[PDB]
Order: sequence, then structure tokens, then C-alpha cells
Amino acid sequence: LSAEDKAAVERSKMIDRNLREDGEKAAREVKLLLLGAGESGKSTIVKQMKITGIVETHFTFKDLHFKMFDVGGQRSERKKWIHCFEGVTAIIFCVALSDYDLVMHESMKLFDSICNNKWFTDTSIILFLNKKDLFEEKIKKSPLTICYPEYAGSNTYEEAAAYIQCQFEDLNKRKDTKEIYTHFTCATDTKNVQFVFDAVTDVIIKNNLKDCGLF
Amino acid sequence: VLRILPLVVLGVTFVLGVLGNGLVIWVAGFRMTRTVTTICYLNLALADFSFTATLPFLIVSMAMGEKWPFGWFLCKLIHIVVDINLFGSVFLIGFIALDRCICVLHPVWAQNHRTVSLAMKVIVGPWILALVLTLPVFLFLTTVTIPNTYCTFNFASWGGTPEERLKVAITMLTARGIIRFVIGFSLPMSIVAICYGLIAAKIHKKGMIKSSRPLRVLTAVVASFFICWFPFQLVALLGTVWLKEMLFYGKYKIIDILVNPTSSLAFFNSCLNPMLYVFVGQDFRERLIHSL
Amino acid sequence: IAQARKLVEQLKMEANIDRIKVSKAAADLMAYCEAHAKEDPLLTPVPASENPFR
Amino acid sequence: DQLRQEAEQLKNQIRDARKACADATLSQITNNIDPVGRIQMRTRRTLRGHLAKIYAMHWGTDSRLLVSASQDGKLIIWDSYTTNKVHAIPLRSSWVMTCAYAPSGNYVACGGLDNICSIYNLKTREGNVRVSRELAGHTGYLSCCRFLDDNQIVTSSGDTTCALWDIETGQQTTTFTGHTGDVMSLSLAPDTRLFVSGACDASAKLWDVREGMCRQTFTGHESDINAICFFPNGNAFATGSDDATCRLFDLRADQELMTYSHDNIICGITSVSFSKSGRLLLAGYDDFNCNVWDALKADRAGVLAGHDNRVSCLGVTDDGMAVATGSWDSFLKIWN
Amino acid sequence: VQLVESGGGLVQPGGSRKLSCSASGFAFSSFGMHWVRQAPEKGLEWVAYISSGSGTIYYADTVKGRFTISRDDPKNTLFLQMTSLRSEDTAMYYCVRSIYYYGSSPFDFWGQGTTLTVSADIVMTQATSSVPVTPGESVSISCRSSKSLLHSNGNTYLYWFLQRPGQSPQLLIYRMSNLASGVPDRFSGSGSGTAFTLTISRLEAEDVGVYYCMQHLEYPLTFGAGTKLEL
Ligand SMILES: CCCCCCCCCCCCC/C=C\[C@@H](O)[C@H](CO)NC(=O)CCCCCCCCCCCCCCC
Repeated sequence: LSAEDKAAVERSKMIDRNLREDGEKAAREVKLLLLGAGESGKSTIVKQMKITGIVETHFTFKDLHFKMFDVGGQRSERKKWIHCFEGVTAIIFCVALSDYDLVMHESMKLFDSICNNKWFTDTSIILFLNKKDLFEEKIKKSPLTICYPEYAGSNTYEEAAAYIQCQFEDLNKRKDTKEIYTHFTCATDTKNVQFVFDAVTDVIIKNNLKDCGLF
Repeated sequence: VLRILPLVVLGVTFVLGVLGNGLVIWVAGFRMTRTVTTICYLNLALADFSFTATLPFLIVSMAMGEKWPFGWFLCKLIHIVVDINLFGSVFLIGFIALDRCICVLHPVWAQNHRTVSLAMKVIVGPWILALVLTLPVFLFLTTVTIPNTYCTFNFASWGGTPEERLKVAITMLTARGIIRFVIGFSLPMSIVAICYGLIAAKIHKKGMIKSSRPLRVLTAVVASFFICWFPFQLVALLGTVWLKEMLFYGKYKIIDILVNPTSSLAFFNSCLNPMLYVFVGQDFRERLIHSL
Repeated sequence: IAQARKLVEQLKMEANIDRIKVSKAAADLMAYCEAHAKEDPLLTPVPASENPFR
Repeated sequence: DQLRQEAEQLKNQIRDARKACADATLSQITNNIDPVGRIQMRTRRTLRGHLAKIYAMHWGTDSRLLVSASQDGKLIIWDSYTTNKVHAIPLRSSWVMTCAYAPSGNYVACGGLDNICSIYNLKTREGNVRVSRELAGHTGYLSCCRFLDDNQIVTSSGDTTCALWDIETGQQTTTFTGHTGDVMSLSLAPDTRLFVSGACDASAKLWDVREGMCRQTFTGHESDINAICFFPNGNAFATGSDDATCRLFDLRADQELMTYSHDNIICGITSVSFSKSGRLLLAGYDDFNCNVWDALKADRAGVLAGHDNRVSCLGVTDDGMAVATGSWDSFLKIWN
Repeated sequence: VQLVESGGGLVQPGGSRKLSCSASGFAFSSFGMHWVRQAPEKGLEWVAYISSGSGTIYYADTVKGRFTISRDDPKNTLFLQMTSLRSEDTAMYYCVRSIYYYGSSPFDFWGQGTTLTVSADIVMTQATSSVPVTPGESVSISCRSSKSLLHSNGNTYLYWFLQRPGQSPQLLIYRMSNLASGVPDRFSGSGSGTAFTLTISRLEAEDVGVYYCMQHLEYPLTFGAGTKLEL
């Protein structure tokens, strides 16, 4: 049967036990991507954390452990490594409302690629509209028609914000099994983590129900 | 006549039961990853499958008119297995309902403190409770034959004087009846109704209402438990409370005759459970279809 | 740009490999495969009689 | 400036010479060769224990040990004979796209999106696996790693470059920069003097580890390349692409030989490896199963269908008595 | 890489004592550890064992019951408990480590040792006490077992040990063929089934000592009588 292969299989069983007890501890944390188009304040969103290559950030809020995988220094073709983050709970997206200097459509084009991607058919997308203060300071002496000439509406902060939020939201082509949470943060807001927490707990409830079969 | 209807019902309960259970015992324990939800379904399916496997002998007995053809050891084994598994099914329904209530009312705790290890360590609870509740079966259950032979509760261990024997017998039967009605239907339905109502309240308040699937499967499980288990417990309660008169006067006889047809419906839940707890899942359906 | 020089030099060297007529290459590769087919465990069952994994 | 003019002129005369070399076809030569017959493999061991998708394996030289990399952050060194594990290396970056096994058995390489090639040391006075050097200077993501010996390694990143390192000093000693897309595969020649690299530019390049500059390029695919492997003798290499097609070249002739395709497959190739004799060409598709090709008759030979997700890596032992396939089903099956 | 033990001295018969081994310099938790003894002017005899994680524990028949053994991983210390000390126990106790996996090298390291003065299975017989030699030429030493040690799995379980005078023993070869780390590539080992041979190619001054044979197939680990290469 064995001479010390019994000791070998005992070592195998012990490290199998260690693998489970590490998988069960790495499965408690909830994972988030953090994409972005350009100078959009993904840096500022990261700076709202509590406490080369791919950089990770770990933080806990209300007895829930988070992980935020930030890519963007990875200047390469997305289609080769975007399939690694298949099981992520959410994709914290960030764009810039003051993006008329870009030489925004690039951000609008990018959102279509990641929201309608084949690996993210059932993954919620938290969306962070940034620099609302800059939008307020800028639209007062400029048209919105620069980004969208066909737009027919007033020139006021609330109307412009609603129109742009709708404009990003309707790019979603799978309206049934996803959800696009939206928020208007600034460089001074302090409830961004709270919004992310609410979105993540809603997605957790969704997943638990779909596993239990009710949903 | 219509006395064959319970015999007719059990026939469906077997063929539709073991065939359905034989799948979930396979597609959900052998050819699928191990999670808490699938382990709970696995245990429920195991209990129901063993019950349905023991069923045909009980069907034969009921057809013969409760004149046990099986031997002493077969009698003891079949009744102990049917009792333990029939209570295990109900307690596991309660456990699954409570697990879903936790997962949908406290998601943070439900992600920090539920692993397959804790599910393993906890799921043995209802089985142990079922065993301790079926403990009286070993002692009081025995094969007695008439001089002219139903497997009933004889009492010769403490038979002593037959004048005092009937007192202890009535005590034992009354205790069993009341404990059945209080810890086989009262607590389990309380838990199921309360938990599923709470998750329905939240899933209605906070959105999530895109189809009729959630508040159709939820009412399906609650109704398929109640409408199917209640009459048996009710007739059993009436029998337990009126045993004193019945064993002496036979005042109520419809209660004596309705036990078999009602027990048929009662057992039908064990063959209806998997198709309502596991087959709903899209992932499980896909896995079964691809497997075969 | 400066990368064009590297590309040009690499092309120059690739323009000087002593290529061999395909007849000899194909014949030799067929010969090697044929001479190897007698000792391929996946093909001939005989060396797969003491299969350690079974 | 105008350098594109002579660049394309050299490319055109290269094509002219290539045409001048094609005096025969494998199809014509293989006119009368007996088909290999239908082979039927079957699972022997199942190496369960991972908790996420598997992205790479590599057999040891002894043909008994193997190392598998996953996204669980673990690098398990199995024992294919008895299925019991040997080590469990916890990585500092859970994102891993490749792994390797040094010929001597002493070291194990592993890299991923962190674009640091970490060399792991197995045999030490103390009994735990330690990391020896962390090779850095790459500006992309590692795709494949291979050991020349215990002192030299070669990487291939998404920065459109492949580099030859030096484990001792940890400094790049030769950079191969002639390519133009994301490199995604390496395959050292058996004599360990020249290696290929097939990348997203729909082009395969064979280098020269001494002169440090490509000696010949290959362009025959309609899309990106995902896996390469040298033919055992050292005068050919097979390729896999996203366009459901595998191709086999030869070097001394600088042409193509055969193309393996079938109208029933529209999936992509993820890994390609040969057999000991070279008569069989394994290839792990991403339509949930692997396929077996006769590298001369061009017809399909066998099917290895045992997984429940994409087959992400496969390899063939040096002794030729086994083949192992990994899949995103968190499992690792060994065939015979 | 550094094992030191303590707890020895003088004891009274039928008494008790505790033995402790201080591990400092390697991953103690993943190494199994044993206990071996040496009566004065005698050989080696196996005593106890603990697997990694305290999963399995064995003992020696002559010390069964009255010896209990345990370890404390977080403190990196090995404990052996003396109870009811008989008289055939005065010996200087060693503290040996060993790890078990494919291709491993069990019995790699040996501690210094402490003196404890109290005032059916496999049989290995080297059948030789001393051979006289001079530096420079080869020499061979033989070992013999009771039953064939060749397990059907494929490898033979025979170890060889060296003991310089007044020093802790170290390992020369394991599995009859493989050399140990840090050993000059001039030793060698061979044999088949029951007969075993160890061959030094060219002696050096630092090789004089006593060589010990040991099996590992059946679990009671019997050693050899002792062979001395007294120059
Ligand atoms: C969900 C948990 C439990 C479910 C498991 C299966 C269902 C069983 C529960 C249904 C109710 C009890 C069934 C057992 C026996 C019945 O048939 C009936 C009720 O006691 N027995 C008699 O009427 C006794 C009449 C027999 C002859 C009476 C003659 C009296 C003198 C001779 C002595 C024989 C009877 C011993 C006590 C008087």
C-alpha cells in the first residue's frame, strides 16, 4: 500500500485543507474593476479610500471587505486580458463631464465596448459622473451642442446632467439582466463609498436570489 | 369505495418521486460544484429519496389493510427509516427557508459568515433532532399478531398489570401526538411562512420585481407545503386529542378512516419537493440537459 | 524613424537565410516521422502496457 | 521618411524568393501514406483542488511532476502518478497568465498581469518554496515563460517585445524588438539556440538567441496567433489562431506545409503541442474540448471531450506516455 | 539548520522528565520530527515520531506506553515526555527532522544531543565491526536486511549514515542511490533487494568514523549494529 507515501498523502491532505481555508477567506471579499477613458478622476475616486502593471487597493466599509483592481497603465489590446475579470461583482466606471477639450465620444465609445461585452452579460456597472463643479462652471458660457449638435433643450445644469446620464445609460443593449447605477460626485463629496456599498449589496442580493432560484 | 385513491396516489409518489430524486441526487452532488445551496438541496433530496425508497412496502401494507407481511427486523427498519426521513424532510425545508431569509435580509453577514464548512457543521442539526424525536419508535414499535397482525405500539416492556398498562399507553400516544403537532408542523410552518413573507416584503419594496417568477415560486413553495401537509397533521391532532374516547367508544370513526387518504397527500410532498426546489434553477437545468 | 533602421537591417538579414529546396526538407521530415512512428506510445499500444497512470 | 519604400521592396523580394523555393507540396508527397487511425484516449487521473480557472501547465523533465497556475493565487506542483500534491506556492499577484518548469527541476517560473516574472526556488535548506528573483523592466503583461537552463529565461509580454534575461544579475541581456503586436506564445527549440514567438500581428517570428535579431518571419494567418510549439526534431513549428485553424511550417524551406481546418469548428485555438514522434498534433480548442490531428494526413483523428468549460492549456510529457489538459472548470485531466 | 535540545541530567529510576528540542532556522510546521537514541558504546535505536500537524504518531515497542510525545508549532519546540524511567534507558538522545514528499530527503538534519543517565519486525545486520584502511584507496561496506526492501511502488528504502567521532551523525545517501546535499560526489551506493553496498572512492582524513545502516519500509525503524572505519 505505502511506506511513507502515507506521509505524502497526509501532506497532500493538509495542504488541501489549507487551500480550502484560503479560498473560503478569499471568497469573502467582493471584487471591483475600475476602468476609465482618460484623465477622468479615477485617481480621485481612489483617493476616497478609507484605509508598474495592475495596482490593487483593499479597504473595508461596514464589515464588508472590498478589492478594487485598477487597470489603465496596461497599454495593450483589451480583448486579450479583459476575460480575466469574468467573475467580478461590479465595474466601477468613471468619465469626465468636462471632456469637451478631448481631441468625450471616446469615453462614450469605450462604454459601449465594456457594457455590451460578451463576458459581462450579468455584471452591474456603477457609473461615476465626475467634476460636476467643472460642468456647472463651464456650461454657463458654452453650448452642449458641441458634444451633440442635434440636442434640443435648455442650457442649465439639471437638464444637461439628465440628458448626459440618459445618453450614457441607453447604450446598454441588455436591459434585462444588468443595471446601471449612476451618481453625480464631486471632488469634495464624501458619500461615494456609501453609494458603492449600496450598489454592491443590491448586487449581492440579486446574485443570492438568482442562485436560490427565486429570481 | 374510493379507498384505492390513497393507493393510487402513492403509486405516482414512487415513480415520479425516485425518478425525480435520482436526478437531483446526481446532477447536484456529483456533477456540479459544491456550494451551500447545492448541499442543502442534496440533503433534502437524500431524505426524500430514502423515504420514497421505503414507500413501496408501506404501499403494500396499506393495500393489504395494515396486515404487515414483513418480518420483525423489516418492520423495525422500515418504520424507523420512514419516520426519521419524513421528519428530516420537514426540518430541512425549515432550514432551507431560514438560510434564504438570512441571505436576503442580512447580505453582509451572509457573505462574511457562511462557508461550505459551516454548512457541513450545522446541517447535521436537523438530522439529530429527527433522530431524538424518532427515538420512541425503537422502543414502542414492535410486531404484534392477533390470535386470529398490524405493526403497532404494543406495551409489554412495562405492560405489568393490564389495568395500569392502558394508562401508560394513553400517556405515550398522547405525548407522541402532541409533540408531533408542535414540532412537525407548528414550528416548521411558522419558520417557512415568516421567512418567505419577509423576503417577499423586501424583494417587493426595494425593486427586483421584473417578472412573476419570484412571487410565483415563493407562493408555490409555501402553498405546496401547506395545502399538502396540513390535513395530515390536523387529522392526527384530532386523533390524539380524542384517543381517550376513541379507544373506548369509537365515537368518531371518520377520523379513523380518513388517515390513509390523508397520509397519501402528506407523503406526496416528498415526491413534489425536488421539482419545486431544484429544477427551477436555470443553472441546474442547463447542467442536467448537458449531462444527459 | 530610428526604428526603421532596425526594421531595414532585420529585413536585410532575413533576405540572406540559406533557404533549402522544399523537396529535401519535406523528404527528410517525412523520413524522420516514419522512423519515429515505431516508438510513439500514443500510436503503438505495445509500449503502453505498463502505463504508470493506470 | 521614405524608408517604407525599401521596406516593402525587401518584403516583395522575400516573397519572390519564397515563391522560388516552393518546388513541392506536402499534399503531393503524402499521396499514399496510411492514416493513423482513430485514437481513443480516456481520463486516467483527475487533479482536482483548484478553485478558479486554470491558465497554464508545464511538465517537468522527469515526466512525473507538473506545475499549474490559476487565478486563485496558487501554484500547485502535482505528482501525476499518485495525484497527491507536493507544494502550494502563494503568489503576490493573483493574476497569472503563464507558468514554467526549469529542466533541472530546481526552479519554477510564474508571471501574469503584474508583468513581473517571479522565479520560485523549490529545493532549499528550509522546507518552504521561496522566490529568488523578480525580473522587471517589462511594460506590458507576460504571456509565456521558458527556461533555457537554471540561469537563463526568456519572456514574452504585451509590450510587443520578447527578452532574454539572466537570473543571477536580473538584468535584460538581449531584447527582441522586431515585432509589431502583442506577443502571446514562446517555444524553445530542443537544441536551445533559437526560439519562435507567435503574436497578435497574425505573424510568427523565429529569432536567434545569439545575434539577438529575427532571422525570418511568417505571415499566413487571417487573425491573431495564440499558441506555438516546436516540432520535436527542430525544423518545424505549429501555430494556432483565433480563426479555427492550425498551421505547420518548416524552417529550412521557409514555407507552409499543411493547414488543419474543418467546417464544424468556428472556435479558437488556445494551446498546441506535439507528440514524441511528431505524427500527432494536439490542439486545445475553446469549444469545450481538445482535438487530435494527424500532422500529415490533415484529417481529424480523435476527440478529447471531458471538460465543462474552455480548455486553456495542454502539454505532452518528454517520455511521450501522457498528455495533460487544463480548463477553466478548475480541473486538470491527464490522459493516456 | 539549527536544532538544539535540552532536558538531560541525572534521574532516579521510575521517575519522570521532559525533553525539549529548540528549532530555529527552518519551517518547523511542515517538517515531521523523530527521536533516536544511542546507548554508550552501542548503536542507534528509533524511539518515537510525529507527523506534520500531529496527525499520526507512532512509538517503539520497548518504550510504548510510558513515553508520550508532542509538539508546539507556534513556539517551534519538540517535546518528549519521560515517565517511569527504567534502567535500560541511559542514552544520549538525538533530535532528527524529516519531510516526506516526492523526491524528498528524509533525515536531512540531526541535532547535537543530550545525555540522560539513569543510575516480528525488520532486522539489519552489518556483520562487521571494523575494517582497517589508509587514505587514498577505495573501500566498501556491506549491509543485509531480513526481507526484501524493494517496495512494489518502484524505489528501495535504505538509508546510510555517517558519524565522525564525538559528532552528530549526518546523512550520506538515501534510497540506496541518491546522494545527499553537501556530500562530496565520491560516495556511492548500490545493491538489489536484500544485499546492499556502500563504496567510498578515495578516502580522506575527514571520513574516519562509524557508518550506520537503516531501513524505512516497515515502520519500526531498526538500525544497524555499527561498522567502524578506524584508520
Ligand atoms: C409523521 C410521524 C408519524 C407518521 C408515521 C406513519 C403514520 C403513523 C401515525 C398514524 C396514527 C398511528 C397509526 C398506528 C396505529 C393505528 O392503526 C391506530 C392508531 O393507534 N391503532 C389502533 O387503532 C389500535 C387498534 C388495534 C386493535 C385494538 C384491540 C385492542 C386490544 C388488543 C391490543 C392491540 C392494540 C394495542 C393497544 C390497545
